[PDB]
Amino acid sequence: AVQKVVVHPLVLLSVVDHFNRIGKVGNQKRVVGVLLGSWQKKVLDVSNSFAVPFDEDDKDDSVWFLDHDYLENMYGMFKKVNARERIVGWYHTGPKLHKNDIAINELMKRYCPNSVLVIIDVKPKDLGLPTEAYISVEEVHDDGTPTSKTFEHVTSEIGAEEAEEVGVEHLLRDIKDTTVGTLSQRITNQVHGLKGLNSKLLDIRSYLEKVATGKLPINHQIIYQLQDVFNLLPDVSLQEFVKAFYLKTNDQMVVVYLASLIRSVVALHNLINNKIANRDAEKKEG
Amino acid sequence: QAAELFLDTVSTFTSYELMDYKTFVTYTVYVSMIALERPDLREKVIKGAEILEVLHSLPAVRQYLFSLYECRYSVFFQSLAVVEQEMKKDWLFAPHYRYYVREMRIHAYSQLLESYRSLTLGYMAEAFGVGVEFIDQELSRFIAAGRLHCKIDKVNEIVETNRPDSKNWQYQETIKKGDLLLNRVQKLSRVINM
Amino acid sequence: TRPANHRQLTFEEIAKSAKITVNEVELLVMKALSVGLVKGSIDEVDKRVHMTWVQPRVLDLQQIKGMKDRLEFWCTDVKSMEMLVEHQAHDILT
Amino acid sequence: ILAPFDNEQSDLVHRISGDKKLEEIPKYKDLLKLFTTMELMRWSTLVEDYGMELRKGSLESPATDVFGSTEEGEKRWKDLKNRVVEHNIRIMAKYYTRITMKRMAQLLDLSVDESEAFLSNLVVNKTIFAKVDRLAGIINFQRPKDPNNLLNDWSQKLNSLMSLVNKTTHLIAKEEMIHNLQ
Amino acid sequence: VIDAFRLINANMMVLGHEPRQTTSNLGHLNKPSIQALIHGLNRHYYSITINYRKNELEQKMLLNLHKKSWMEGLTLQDYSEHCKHNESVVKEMLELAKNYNKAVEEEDKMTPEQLAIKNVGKQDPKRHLEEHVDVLMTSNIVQCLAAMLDTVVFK
Repeated sequence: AVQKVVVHPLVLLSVVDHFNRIGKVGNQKRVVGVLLGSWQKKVLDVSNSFAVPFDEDDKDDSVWFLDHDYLENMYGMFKKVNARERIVGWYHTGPKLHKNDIAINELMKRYCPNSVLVIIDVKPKDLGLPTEAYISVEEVHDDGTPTSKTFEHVTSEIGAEEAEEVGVEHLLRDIKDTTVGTLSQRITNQVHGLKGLNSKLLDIRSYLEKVATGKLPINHQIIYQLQDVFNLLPDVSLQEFVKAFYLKTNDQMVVVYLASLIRSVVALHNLINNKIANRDAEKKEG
Repeated sequence: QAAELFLDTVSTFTSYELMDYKTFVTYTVYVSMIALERPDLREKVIKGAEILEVLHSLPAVRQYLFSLYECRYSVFFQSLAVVEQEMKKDWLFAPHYRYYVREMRIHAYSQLLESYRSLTLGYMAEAFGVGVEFIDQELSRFIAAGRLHCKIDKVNEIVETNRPDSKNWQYQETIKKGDLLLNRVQKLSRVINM
Repeated sequence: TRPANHRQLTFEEIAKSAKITVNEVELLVMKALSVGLVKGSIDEVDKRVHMTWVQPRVLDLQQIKGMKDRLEFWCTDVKSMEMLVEHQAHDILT
Repeated sequence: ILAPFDNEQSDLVHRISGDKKLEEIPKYKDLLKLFTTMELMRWSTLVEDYGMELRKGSLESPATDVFGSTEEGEKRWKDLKNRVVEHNIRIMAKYYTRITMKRMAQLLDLSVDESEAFLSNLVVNKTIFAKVDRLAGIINFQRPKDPNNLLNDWSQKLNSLMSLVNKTTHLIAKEEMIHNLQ
Repeated sequence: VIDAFRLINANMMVLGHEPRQTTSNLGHLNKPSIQALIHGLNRHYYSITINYRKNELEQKMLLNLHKKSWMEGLTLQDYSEHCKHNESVVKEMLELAKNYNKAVEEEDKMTPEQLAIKNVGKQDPKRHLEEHVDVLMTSNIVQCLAAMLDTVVFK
């Protein structure tokens, strides 16, 4: 269907503004709006947005109010100043997706059947990206319904255009990593990867405890995939693996050796040049 | 390097430094015995008629080369002894005339051991030269040097062979040349800067 | 039944556990492989087989506790390695 | 069936199979169903269940062509023999790893010398890889292992594991969302 | 390049006055460009200084630009192309090393004043060499560290 989505930063700043802007008006926990973008092949590119008035009461899961014609004619207004953009989705800023949300989608799907849901977390505490992307599918299973209706995951990333990137780079005066290179190649990576993996395993355990007891609506598919995951882990101890690993590292070291040798001899030549350029010039002051 | 630069057997005039074109031919065949292996030997120094016609007038060198090619090891050694005796008193070969010899002999061994795998050493006596103890000590001192990869057992008088990969040898020379260059550069480092 | 290691097994053990003569087990395992419920390989001259993957099954609240345990004392290793590396290279980008 | 195996045949059989009218002749239906699937009966049952049906019905004229002419009939029978023995070799090399000489010779219903003489021209044509030993009667497939491959597949398994463990969490989250949100 | 302007009435110069009575240094910290001053500028309109209103929250969430997935940090870079890249680079190191000592021998036989010109037409071995050492070391270090971390963190 659709394979990945790329989000421009301008929508991030717009959403961050909108959240506080509504914070003025009322005690609303959440806000909602329309995402505009374009397509290339299986890839979606999203670039501009505007907010739409929305209301909900926690009285119950079935009492909420979204206004039609505001969106209807606002999209007309935007069309009349840039023809390239089409309505292509909607966003909200809840920390996790809510129970209403699928019934929300069935409203606005009329405007674009491919419509996708993007979550933008407004308050980061963590090293994952703030975005998420979800697309609706029916799924078949043995019993309980012919099909359920389910959100499923599409991969998302932030991108930038030629000139908005200049704009953002003007603003980030206050911090940068000292040097790109091997220290960035590590500290910007491995430690972050390990932290992410640890947090994933923590969430797995947190669910598994509330399945050993608690509410425990056991779902067998989880157990199936977990069986796969545990089966997949390799035996490192095998002799024929060890001999290969040594036969590779014992090769990789030679290149580091040679390169360090060359580096040393070049630095030596540089020292020789400096010293002879000094002893033949210092004498001129008598 | 000599054998590569001595492949000018069609452009060497009756020069003033080697009175004999035949002496030039003898020198080039002598060095080509060591430098190059069997395909090139069999392809260049035996298929080039310009030197075959000259060698036709030099029976000793002809039989010396043919003995090594045809695996007649019995006649090889007398010719080798004659050659090394002659080159001991010759100029620009004396300073290392022994070295040369100690190559050819070991080379002969490497020309026979790789065809078979469990050859008895008794066969050498009637095929390479009489004397069991002589061959025994020769093989022992050649194994100890790190060349001619094989092994010998005395209780049953047998000789086995092995096939080391072409990696360990490609490693020792690397490590030792690295050591010497590092030593030299350290000496350079301290000799400068007081 | 077997552990995840050590799951090589021999013809005669199948022949006993299926009470079929040895000479059929080859065609039995061929059948099993052909419908994709088990994945592996066979060695006829050793008379042994090396199974490597098997279809999942349903399992109960007693089995999952082992999952919980192995997950906990797996995660401890990740935590240890993180706490090691972020110390040993402290200076290179503090 | 007579054509040697190739991609063109392997997908042409797929295209021509599953035709609605073809069910009116279940015999040849079973023929191509047999040759589409895995390891197949050696030689006896096929000829015993199909060697006589090639004269009845109202469509046996190509069957008579396979039978009538002496040279044509003999050649086509020989070619069918070769096709089935080749299919057996292909599938066993797909599944087996190392096997004795006599076992597969028996599974080919013909002598050991004929077996090796028949697979020799196969291996020299670079279509099936095997290194048979004529001293202990042990033959194998199993191409030698290269260092780059071992740990490369190890890294591939790591990639799959990471992808799966990443995909689990979203499903877990949508599981909690429909029960403990209110 | 952003700027802000406002008009001024010519009445004030008819009186001989000038606009923008001044009490502070902080207006004069910048100079207009010649191109801006050829056009009207001070004889018709005057500029105002600008600054950028910020808050920490939007900064805290904007710097996520070009952050990447954790999994990307643990990939092993296709062990089959790695060696090909390595012993491709080594070849040009060979062909450069054989060209270094000529430029070492010519170090002093000519006037140094023109030595700069000796560079301009023709690449020099010394500077062009060491970037290969940089590449080789940067790659081969991390390729080796990642394998160890993997061979400990999984089973």
